[PDB]
Amino acid sequence: HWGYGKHNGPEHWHKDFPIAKGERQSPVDIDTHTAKYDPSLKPLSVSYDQATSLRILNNGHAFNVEFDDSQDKAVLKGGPLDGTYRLIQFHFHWGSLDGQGSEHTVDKKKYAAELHLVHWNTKYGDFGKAVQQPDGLAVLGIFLKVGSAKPGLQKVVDVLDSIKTKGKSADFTNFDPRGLLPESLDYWTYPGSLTTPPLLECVTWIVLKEPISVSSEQVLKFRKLNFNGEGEPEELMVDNWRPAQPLKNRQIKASFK
Ligand SMILES: [Cu+2]
Ligand SMILES: [Cu+2]
Repeated sequence: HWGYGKHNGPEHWHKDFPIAKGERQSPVDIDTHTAKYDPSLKPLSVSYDQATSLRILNNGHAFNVEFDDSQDKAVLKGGPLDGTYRLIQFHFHWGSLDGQGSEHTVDKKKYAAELHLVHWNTKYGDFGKAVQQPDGLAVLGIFLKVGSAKPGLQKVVDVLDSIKTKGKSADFTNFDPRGLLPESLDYWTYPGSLTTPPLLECVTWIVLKEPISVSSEQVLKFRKLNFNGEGEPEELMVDNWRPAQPLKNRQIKASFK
C-alpha cells in the first residue's frame, strides 16, 4: 500500500498517512549557511561498546540490523538529548545511481546513501510507546559517499545474499556498529519524523556532518537486494529514499562553527 514505486511512492503516502503533510516531517534539506551554531549543545555520547546485534532482516523496504534493546547496551546520550536512548536497529537508504540515495540533503546535495541508527527513549519503556511521543526517538544519520571501502561495513555486505528477498532474515551476532561511524561527531539537529509510514513526528534527528566512504562494490551489493518476496517478480531494492520535505517552522542547529 506504500513503497518506492511509481504508483505507491512518497508522493502517495499522504492518502493513508495524512501526517505526511505535517508540521515536522523528515527528511529535510540542510541549508548549511542558515543552520545556526548552538554553543549550548553537547557533544554527542555514542556508547556502543556493549552492543549486542542479533539479526538482519529484509523487511521489503530496507534491511534492518537488529539489536538487543532490553538493557542499556548501545546507547546514545548528550547532544540535544535529555536522557538515554537505546539502539534498536540500523538500516540504510540508497539509490540506483551514485548521485542519489540519501534522504537528508546538504545544500541540495544528495549522497549515495544514508545510514540511520535508530534509538528510543528509555523513559517510555518500549519502542512502540516511544513512537507516540514527540521526544520518543533519536536517529543518528550518517551520509555515505562512494570512494574507498568501509571495512566495518563488509560483514553487512557479505550477508546480503542470504536475505535477498522480503521476509528473509539471518543471524547477525557480534557486529560492532562503531565501525560505521566517521571520525568526527560534529552534527546538525532538528525535530522531525520517521521517514517511512507511519511518518510519526517522534524523532530528534542528529545528522553527522562528515560522511563515511564506501566502495562501488559495497553499494552495488546493496542494489542486488529485492523489494519482493521469493517467488514474486523481481524488483531491485533501490531508491528507497523519501525526498526532502518542507522545513516549516523549524530551525536546524549545528554543534560546530
Ligand atoms: Cu502495502
Ligand atoms: Cu531510515
